[PDB]
Amino acid sequence: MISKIDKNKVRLKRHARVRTNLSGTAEKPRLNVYRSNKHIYAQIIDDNKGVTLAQASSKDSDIATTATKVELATKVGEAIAKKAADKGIKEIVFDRGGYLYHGRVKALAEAAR
Amino acid sequence: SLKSIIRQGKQTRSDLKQLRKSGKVPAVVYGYGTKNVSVKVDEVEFIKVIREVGRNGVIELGVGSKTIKVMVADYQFDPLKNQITHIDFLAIN
Amino acid sequence: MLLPKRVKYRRQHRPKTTGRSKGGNYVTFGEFGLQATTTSWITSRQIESARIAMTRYMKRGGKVWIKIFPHTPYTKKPLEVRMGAGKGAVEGWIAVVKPGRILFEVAGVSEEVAREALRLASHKLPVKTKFVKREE
Amino acid sequence: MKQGIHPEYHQVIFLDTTTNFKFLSGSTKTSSEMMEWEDGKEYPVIRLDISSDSHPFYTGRQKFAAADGRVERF
Amino acid sequence: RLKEKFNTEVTENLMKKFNYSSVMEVPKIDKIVVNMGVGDAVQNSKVLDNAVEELELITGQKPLVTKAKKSIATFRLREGMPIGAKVTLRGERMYEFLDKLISVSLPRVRDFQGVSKKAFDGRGNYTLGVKEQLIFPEIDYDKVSKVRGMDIVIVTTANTDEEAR
Amino acid sequence: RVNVTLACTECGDRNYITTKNKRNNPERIEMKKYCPRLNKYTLHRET
RNA sequence: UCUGGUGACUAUAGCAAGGAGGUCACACCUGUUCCCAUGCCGAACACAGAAGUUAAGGUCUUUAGCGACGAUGGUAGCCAACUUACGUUCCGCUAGAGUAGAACGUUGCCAGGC
RNA sequence: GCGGUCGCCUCCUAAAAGGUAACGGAGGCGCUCAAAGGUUCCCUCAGAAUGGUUGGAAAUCAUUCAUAGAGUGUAAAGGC
Repeated sequence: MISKIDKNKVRLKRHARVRTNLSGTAEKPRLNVYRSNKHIYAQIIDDNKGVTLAQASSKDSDIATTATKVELATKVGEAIAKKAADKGIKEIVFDRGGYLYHGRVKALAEAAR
Repeated sequence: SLKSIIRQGKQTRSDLKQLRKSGKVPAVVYGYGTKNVSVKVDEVEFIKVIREVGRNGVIELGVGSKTIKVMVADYQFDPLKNQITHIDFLAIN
Repeated sequence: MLLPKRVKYRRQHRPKTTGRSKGGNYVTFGEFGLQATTTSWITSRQIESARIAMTRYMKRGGKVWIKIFPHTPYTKKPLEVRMGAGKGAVEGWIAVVKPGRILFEVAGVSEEVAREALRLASHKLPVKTKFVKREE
Repeated sequence: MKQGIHPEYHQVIFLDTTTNFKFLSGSTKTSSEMMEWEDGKEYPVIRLDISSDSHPFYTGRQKFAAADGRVERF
Repeated sequence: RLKEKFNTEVTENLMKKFNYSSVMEVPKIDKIVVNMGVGDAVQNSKVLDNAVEELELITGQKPLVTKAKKSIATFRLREGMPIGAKVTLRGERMYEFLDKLISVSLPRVRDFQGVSKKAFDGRGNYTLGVKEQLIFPEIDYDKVSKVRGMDIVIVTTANTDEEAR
Repeated sequence: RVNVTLACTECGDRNYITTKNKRNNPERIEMKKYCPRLNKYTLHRET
């Protein structure tokens, strides 16, 4: 009955405080993930005028699946848009980013990096 | 109340205090169809606002064209003299 | 002696005395107001030597409503000494008035009393006054 | 689960005079009577309560001191 | 049992007691904040630490008075342990109906609260009574204050059969 | 608080100078510092 | 062109009421079997799954009552200037705050299922 | 003359850049801290009443009104 809290609120609110030092210049474009109720995302971004530089998606449906931490979570953890982009800065609003969204941070650590 | 004012002039130098002893007041209508296109009134025909409206109602304007009911709303009473300065109207639409 | 209780600082600056009035240019708590026409410092002692007296004309009749309260407390040195070794201890309370301000307010009682009462009261204040009839 | 607070405590078995109605979570240790599957197949020694013997709540009982009394020959 | 007794009677009423739009505007039970207190600043407070190991699930935090007027204020003593029901213990020593093990002051009031935060005080030795008075027969203060799933007393009332008071 | 002194045995020179309370921690303390003529953070004995 | 995602604007962008729809997509929804972990309770922090639903949020459309932006007409103040003794007054420039009439229930940046 | 002051830090006077006097009006310092330091996470203020051995209107954890009116080791302003 009493005030229940929304959580997209504080998710983007924290993205704010976290978006004060890290920002993709396309010379090192950050890739930055909207966790969802069932799925996960990612996208490379350049941050000079806010246009959308590069793009993939987990949910893009070359294959769908379940198990939000799947090898589908690590195929979104591999995919790229081939260019001259190198080992990006993993934007993380989600705790233990070194392991939580490591599903994304794992597979791409070799080719995009 | 049939009280008539006219379009006075802007770009005023403050030399008007002295043309003010001879009676006048500013006045500016609000409302659409026109704008803050000010009108000038005199007092000793307002020595008889006593019977005109009370304070809440109608006044004619005869201000060239668009002579309709206009409401003098605000108060700009003045100290030390029992004079008055810038009483002003509005359109009813 | 309308004075306060709790004050942060006890030594202050003389208030500015120039220009017109700001607020309290009308009357509320009664039909009749006594306006002011020049500038001075009314000094709480006037007020209670011009209140008891107006009521001693009013013979505990109708009721009054004061529109001036002394805030800035003025100070003064005791015996004439040298110049300059500190500031004198606070010994008064002052209120500043400008032209165009209602100082007193009363209701109910007849206009003969109003005139023949505020004329009694103004004879104590250092400011020149003028009657006001709630002249809408 | 984030451990590091409460110790060891789970459900138990207890049968009453009536209806045997006390089987919720427990932290109660004692010596087993005889175990079941309608209830614990483990040390059954939550003992016995007032849980269903009689409430005062939705019930009745005996009254207070007395009335006038000088109406039945005193 | 009790956690399901936060279901065994209530899912159908708490799906009907209101007639809201969807199932989820029609509430559940509001969470609890099992808190204890003391009336001594030293030893009763330093030695009223387990009765939570008895009733709550919290080992024992050390919060003190905040508002703390003239003689309330002290520091760091374990007078109020934050054993609020989160989800696991959110079926705590509260919905135990061991408030009948007194047979006094069951129906205390005509109502409960104008502030939705309800307070239900086992004042005396009403609660934790299945344990014999060994060391629990001394000074002991309670603080069962938590809100319920109803804006005022009104509909809170004539379906409150859970704790029946 | 009283003034102390640290020095790497290998170099045998006391250059670093820190402070320490005579009540908070009266027990002789020792930490690793970058003493000269070693090019490595050796152990310093706060004598 | 609808929604989801990033980057501009002075809350004109709001809190206060509601209205109505769907789960393509945000939501309410199942527990500790696991990754992490509340000195405190997996509600925040995590996992596999979603049979069940649209209240709420979410989005538009309504209230100018709730608050900021607040165009003119004046007026306080002020920079020169000629007077007089200034708690002023005249003469030239720039003219406020507050008060209204208003605008007022955001303009877009660039992508994804269409 | 007697008395009191004499170094460093903050504010007002000081007239919207900086600077600006009087035996003008107010407060402070002669440290402290192995943590109150560095780094990575994680969280959130007051003035508000609920009726809870006990109640000292104030002993408690909640809950919502909570707009910085809270908290900063130390005075005051500028900040968060």
